[PDB]
Amino acid sequence: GGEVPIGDPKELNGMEIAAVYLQPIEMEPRGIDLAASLADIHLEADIHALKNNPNGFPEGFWMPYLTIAYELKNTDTGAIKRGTLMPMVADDGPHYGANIAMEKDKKGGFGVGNYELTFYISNPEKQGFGRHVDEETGVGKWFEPFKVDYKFKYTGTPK
Amino acid sequence: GGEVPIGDPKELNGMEIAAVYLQPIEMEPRGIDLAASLADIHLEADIHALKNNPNGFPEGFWMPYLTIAYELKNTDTGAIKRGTLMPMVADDGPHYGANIAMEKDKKGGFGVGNYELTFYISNPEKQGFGRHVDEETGVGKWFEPFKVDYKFKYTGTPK
Ligand SMILES: [Cu+2]
Ligand SMILES: [Cu+2]
Repeated sequence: GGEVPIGDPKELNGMEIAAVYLQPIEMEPRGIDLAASLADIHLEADIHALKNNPNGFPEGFWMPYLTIAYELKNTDTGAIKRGTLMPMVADDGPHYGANIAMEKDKKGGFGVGNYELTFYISNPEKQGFGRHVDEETGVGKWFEPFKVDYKFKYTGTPK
Repeated sequence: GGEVPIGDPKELNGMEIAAVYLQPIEMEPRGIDLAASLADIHLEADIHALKNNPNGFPEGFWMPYLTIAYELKNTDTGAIKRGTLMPMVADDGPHYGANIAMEKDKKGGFGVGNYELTFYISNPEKQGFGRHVDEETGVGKWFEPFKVDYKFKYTGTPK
């Protein structure tokens, strides 16, 4: 393995939205995220433009400036935690991600088991990103905030 | 209208950096930039990854989360103005831009003539953008702040 897919990707609002996890990843700038040593997985959202995206993004481009909150629930134990993914880059391109404590989680209940993952996604305007709205070069309005849901079995840190 | 290219594009720091100007463009959300009614041009920086970008960006992808300031100098009159370009999207894709008063600027001296344009560019870390630095998927350091220079003749608002 190396990279473990979470559920099936969704296509909505002119974007493909997939979720994957890796082993914990050391990040810079130092302190921008939970330390790899204190985590068990690195959760990623992969979000790219589809064909005929309605907001001016060419097919395949990364969708930047999104706000992505997450909710991770172990449905066996009831354990719930929430956070936000941050924009970042790996050698294979930009994405949104976060290091997450699972077995290391202090309240516990985030071990091996069945999970529900929710991403809550809001458009780039929230982060100061503009749209041309003239007749010749303008683009359509952005989507309203929305959620996408996945189910997956967590088997431990990929190795 | 139509786009007027400014000088020659430059290749540095994993990126191609080009400049163009168009007619003023109304921007949304309203108030995010100078009103089209008060400008003479809309200045764009078009910045995309080169091959083998050292920070992991695929060739041709837009370079996001950059901090970009401009300085425009009329070399005939000596007038200098400065400002920031903001991230935004048009029908052809994401870019950095700003509506700019030229003939309309009440200070005067920003009329038709010979100009030098400088972009001052700082890396995404300054805006909270992260990088993987693990052995498997990690990428190298970002560039230090830099400038790029162009010379062009401003012929008036594009027609
Ligand atoms: Cu990541
Ligand atoms: Cu623009």
